[PDB]
Amino acid sequence: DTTVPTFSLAELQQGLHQDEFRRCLRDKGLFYLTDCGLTDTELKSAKDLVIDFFEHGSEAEKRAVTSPVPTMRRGFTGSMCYSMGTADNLFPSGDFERIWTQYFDRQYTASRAVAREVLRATGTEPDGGVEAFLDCEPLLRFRYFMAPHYDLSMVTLIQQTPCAGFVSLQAEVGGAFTDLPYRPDAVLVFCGAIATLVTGGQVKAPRHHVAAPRTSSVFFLRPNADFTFSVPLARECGFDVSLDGETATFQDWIGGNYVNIRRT
Amino acid sequence: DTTVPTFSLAELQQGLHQDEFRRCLRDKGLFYLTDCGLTDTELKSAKDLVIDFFEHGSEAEKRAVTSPVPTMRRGFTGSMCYSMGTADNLFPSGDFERIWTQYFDRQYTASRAVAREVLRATGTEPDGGVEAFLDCEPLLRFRYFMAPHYDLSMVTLIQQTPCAGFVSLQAEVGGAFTDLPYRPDAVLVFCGAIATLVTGGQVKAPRHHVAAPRTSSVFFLRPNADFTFSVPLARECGFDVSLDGETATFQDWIGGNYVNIRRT
Amino acid sequence: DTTVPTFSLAELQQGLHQDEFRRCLRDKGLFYLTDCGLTDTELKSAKDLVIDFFEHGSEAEKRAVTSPVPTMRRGFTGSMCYSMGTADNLFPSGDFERIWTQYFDRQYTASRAVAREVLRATGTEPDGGVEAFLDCEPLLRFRYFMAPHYDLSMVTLIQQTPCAGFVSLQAEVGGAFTDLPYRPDAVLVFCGAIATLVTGGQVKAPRHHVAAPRTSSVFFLRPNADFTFSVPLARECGFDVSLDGETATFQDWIGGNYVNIRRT
Ligand SMILES: [Fe+3]
Ligand SMILES: [Fe+3]
Ligand SMILES: [Fe+3]
Repeated sequence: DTTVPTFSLAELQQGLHQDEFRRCLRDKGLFYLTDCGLTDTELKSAKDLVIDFFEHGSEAEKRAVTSPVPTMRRGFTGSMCYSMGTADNLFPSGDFERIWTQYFDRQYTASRAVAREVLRATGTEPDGGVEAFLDCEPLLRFRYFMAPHYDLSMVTLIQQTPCAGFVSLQAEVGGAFTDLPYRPDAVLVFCGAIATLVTGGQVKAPRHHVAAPRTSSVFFLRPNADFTFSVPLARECGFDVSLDGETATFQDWIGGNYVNIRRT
Repeated sequence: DTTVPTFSLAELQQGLHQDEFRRCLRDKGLFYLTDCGLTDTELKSAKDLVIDFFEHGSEAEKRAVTSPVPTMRRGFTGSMCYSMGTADNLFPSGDFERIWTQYFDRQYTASRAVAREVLRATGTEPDGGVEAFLDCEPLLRFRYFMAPHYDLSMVTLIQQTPCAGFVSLQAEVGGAFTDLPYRPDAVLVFCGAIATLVTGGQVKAPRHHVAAPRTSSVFFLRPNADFTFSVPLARECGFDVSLDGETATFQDWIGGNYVNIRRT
Repeated sequence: DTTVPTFSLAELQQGLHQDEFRRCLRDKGLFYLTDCGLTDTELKSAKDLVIDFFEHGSEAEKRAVTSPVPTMRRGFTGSMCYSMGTADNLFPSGDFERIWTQYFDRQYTASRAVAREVLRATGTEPDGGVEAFLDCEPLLRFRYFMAPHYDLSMVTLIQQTPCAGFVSLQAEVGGAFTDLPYRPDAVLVFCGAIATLVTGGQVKAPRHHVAAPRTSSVFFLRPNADFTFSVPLARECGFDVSLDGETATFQDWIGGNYVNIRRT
């Protein structure tokens, strides 16, 4: 069955559907998530004020919220992007800041909450504990409009708005690329390679791609640099590590700059 | 003379053709290798049972031998790939496992044997000794069917089967790309950048590419993470290292994940 | 005003135009530089003897000045390249060596001199001091004839010769790509990400690209591996570092091999 499933976060938190969820994580590594605090209403408000900015902000206003290095980490990047994390943000105005701080907080809360359920369903206690693992280094990227890749996050949450009905996002499921359209009521979750790693290979990190024939909100839940894991265990589930020794950190593995995606 | 030469491994091991071999290594960095234990017969048997799998394995059978992260390190990857190393392998069946373990062992033995001859012909004693250097981290990748690159291996061994007579693989030789067709009786060896490094610049790592108008078996002989070398010597033969200090490891140089190829 | 400005190095060294220069560095991160010791006359002499080599050097002569790994770090690379740094160079002849050593020295002197002025205008004292910072690991690449990128240098100096009048190089300025043609009398300076980093975000690293419808001399002023910086400060100006701890080195950040450019 190559259906992309949907889970209620609330139901998962109540201990329901645990075998289904575990099988989804192992066999597919993607699902829609409902009842997680992330509404089309709220997306709508953040989306409107950032589109207003992209459409109608002077370039002086844009330059004030442009980083001096064009990394798409914070602020505006000209298809146009707006990026945020938990600090060091660049905001065009008081109203924008209120709306986007709130939006970011809800995405971060939902992402930590579903990651907690991924860890619980797989029996996983990260080295250093669950809450230090989840208090991490997220990145939110909003785009206004691929070669297939997998994400290097723990999980990635994706909200979309639809086209005037072309479906750009596709993921591999049961060995075929499958449409992943917008859902009013739901966020799309992709498991990333860090889920695979931390859980000892119990979670798939699916390949996906964004096709050209919209907007996308992508939240990457990314571990801290000092996230530590077992090297021989990494080797058991397909990681081609060049790491001496029995344990390593995320920094050891990926290097000194975050890397969000990888191709085969 | 831009011919790609052929050497008998047995003859090399008997101390013959040493000046020719050394000049080949320095000026070309590629050659066919005969008398190394690698036969079209044996390729044929491994090739048949993996093609049978690619052709006729259910997707359930394929999923069982698919890694949760799509790294093409172990198991099946869908042009289709099957990958192996010395441990943590994923095998579709008892018969497959017997055949491919044997095939892998012969490739690993041939690769270590020609690397030993590369080191001997160049007077090279790796830090830590020859046998610890060669007891390493190989990767075998079988493909069923480029931008030019060089390999980052010590050596790479390549077996091919021919097309129904187009020649896909080409390498730079004397400043032109030259066809490298299948040879019944021989394996194709490319020297990689680690040969250049370990030998102090006595071995070329040739650029090559796979052209679109078949199958390929590619064995990468890759050093351990703790392989140690001299930084100033690396600088003398063209390595643009950013390494503080007088010595470094392969992990220091390449990072926490193996990197098998590099472009200019 | 999206003009690419021009500064006299001599005037900058006399303390003139400091507010203009600072605003250029912050808002644009590129400028032409006159009065820096870099003449079309001198370019002409180095260019003629390397073109003579590219045109009329036998392949045996080319192989003698070809590195065994094709990294484009030193010597000849076949559009054709010739590369140099402060040592370990490969020169085709006595006359070539005299001319190119001199040319390299003038480029290195000009690059250090404008970097010194970037640091002074921004109030910047690198950890370890200015002169240890500038006594670094430059790379000169001459090409005989893109996806947009930024440079990871401190500064990059670019001399060009014109086409028979197409303008290949373009950079983002005030949110549009702008032609950067040859100037007889001037060198083009791009600030790189290390300028952004060392100065605490006071310098832009502009995106740029080389368009297909000539020659280019590109000098990268690149820090030493042990160049040390503040991690939280790196985070403040857009660097998406995965670095544990309060300070880090360039090697920590970029890895064991120099990386000269980066895309978004
Ligand atoms: Fe993705
Ligand atoms: Fe290759
Ligand atoms: Fe550049």
